[PDB]
Amino acid sequence: SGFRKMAFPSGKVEGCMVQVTCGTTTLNGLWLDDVVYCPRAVICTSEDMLNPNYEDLLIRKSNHNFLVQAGNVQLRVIGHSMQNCVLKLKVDTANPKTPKYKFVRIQPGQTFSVLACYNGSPSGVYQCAMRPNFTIKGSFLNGSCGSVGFNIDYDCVSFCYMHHMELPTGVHAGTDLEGNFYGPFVDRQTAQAAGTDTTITVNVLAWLYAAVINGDRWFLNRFTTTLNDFNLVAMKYNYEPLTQDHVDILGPLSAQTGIAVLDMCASLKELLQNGMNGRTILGSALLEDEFTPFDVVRQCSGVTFQ
Amino acid sequence: SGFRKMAFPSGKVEGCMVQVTCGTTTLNGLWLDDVVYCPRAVICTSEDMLNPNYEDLLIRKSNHNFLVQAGNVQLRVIGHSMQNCVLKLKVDTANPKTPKYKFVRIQPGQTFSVLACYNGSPSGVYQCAMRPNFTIKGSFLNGSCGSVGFNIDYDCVSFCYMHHMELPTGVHAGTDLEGNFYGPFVDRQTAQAAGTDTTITVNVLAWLYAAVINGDRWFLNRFTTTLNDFNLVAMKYNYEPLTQDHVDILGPLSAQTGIAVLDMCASLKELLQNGMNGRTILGSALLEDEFTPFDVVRQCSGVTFQ
Amino acid sequence: YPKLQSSQ
Amino acid sequence: YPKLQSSQ
Repeated sequence: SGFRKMAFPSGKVEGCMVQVTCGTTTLNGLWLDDVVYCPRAVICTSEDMLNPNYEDLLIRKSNHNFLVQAGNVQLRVIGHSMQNCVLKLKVDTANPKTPKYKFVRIQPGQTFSVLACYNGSPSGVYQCAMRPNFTIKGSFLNGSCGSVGFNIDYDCVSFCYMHHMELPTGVHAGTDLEGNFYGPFVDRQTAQAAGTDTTITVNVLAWLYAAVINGDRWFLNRFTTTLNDFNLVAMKYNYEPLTQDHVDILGPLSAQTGIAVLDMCASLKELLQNGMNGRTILGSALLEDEFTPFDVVRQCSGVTFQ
Repeated sequence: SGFRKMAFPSGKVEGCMVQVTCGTTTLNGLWLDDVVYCPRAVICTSEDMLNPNYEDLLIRKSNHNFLVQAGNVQLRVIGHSMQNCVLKLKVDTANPKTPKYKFVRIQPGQTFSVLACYNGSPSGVYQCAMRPNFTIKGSFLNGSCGSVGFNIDYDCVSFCYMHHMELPTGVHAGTDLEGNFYGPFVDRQTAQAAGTDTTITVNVLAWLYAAVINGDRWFLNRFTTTLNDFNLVAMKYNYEPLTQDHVDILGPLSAQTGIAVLDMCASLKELLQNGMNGRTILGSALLEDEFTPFDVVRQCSGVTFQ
Repeated sequence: YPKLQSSQ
Repeated sequence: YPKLQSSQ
């Protein structure tokens, strides 16, 4: 029993973290086979941060302008190229710790683990969701640029996020590992702001199912709702529309608990309309939305505590 | 910016996890140098679980009754002994992945990372506190016995918890790595219950300081309190007494933010007496108590966002 | 009753 | 303004 905001074991990623310096600017890179991936902002200088032309900045660089440190050892850069907002530094040594890996671009609402790093050295691991407005609510300081987010499926690491920047609201924006930003953001310090965010409805429902699996049913009720009528309440409370696809995805959790998806929707509607009245669910006084249906199934038992 | 329930990177511990089987019972062990540490409950049989005599059960075993699997490879047990509630299985191979490590017995209120494991294979990592009643609110299923909790200081892993059992309230009980239980619990399935728990006051205060470092001051007030008067409110709300030692430990966070410790106590008193009135602090609608003052300093910036 | 969380 | 979180 119990239900925690659980991250994936980070060891396979720890072995891939390096330090990249260009000039007086240092950040983290990701060393897989003989390629180091890092944010192209490493070639920025502290005064050309408003509107750098990276193609222009990069053509003025040579392989030896990039200093890559893998803990003890310096790695020799033997080639470099830019792909969207990331640099690919070819090095002369294949990382002997390279895991089985993929690059994946995730959808908003999906979760991942973040290995926060400074100067190529991991500091901590935590679980994130990609928000519907394509920010993440991370924990990041200067030097964390290049830290990566990932999922592990069996022993394959699916990298899905590389960290670039902090927006003025204190939330975070970054790219896939091909350098394409999530959201409308760009890697320059001009005025940019996150769009209005919403709550991830399918995740809130998954977490209510987690609560039931863990022996807690106080929020349930005898009612049901139609999908349309639920979504009319969802919109009022700044929740994402729930789709038939979401209903389908919540299928396994519905079957394990015996609570129809639309019945759980009726519970959520009541929670949205009444609040919790000083009660908690799985240790939270708020409706939690950073657990996917897959996360719940992964962490919870196949028995439901009847 | 941001503030997350952050775990330590788990790689150094992942390399130490093995599987131990005796008879039809399997659980996890911890392989450091040529010794595997695991709960002595591995020598239990499913019917002698109420009141096993472990000294009696163990003297009836030989080295070859213990099957230790380190992923692919089986490890040969060449000696065994019992120390309190753990077994030490000497194996003929020193773990080549052994980190720098210590065994530490922690105080209630201290936090640690848990690497949850099944059949010697890590599944997830999360951050825990030792509760004042010497339970932890973990996330554990059958097979997780032997999973360990730890802190990392520089590159030294301080192991502080080995998981043994789930109490009827769904919270968890275990030992230090010398096999001594935290709390009054014993490794047998007779009636046992956690004592009444309390909230870790010094941690709640540290987390309020985290909130201020992260630019949020809404809960502050112009008042102060005496230590005695604060503790009289603390007792009423089932909070731990705050000591002068706690005040001292909160010194660095007080100095970084410019908020006297007893001034933050006045803020907490007001929050306890009034509630939050539909507001949140660092994304929580409850007062969070699983961050130590050290945790806050580690995760937060040295700048406070004035 | 408390459960020792080994597996069978 | 947004901050690219490299270090100097």
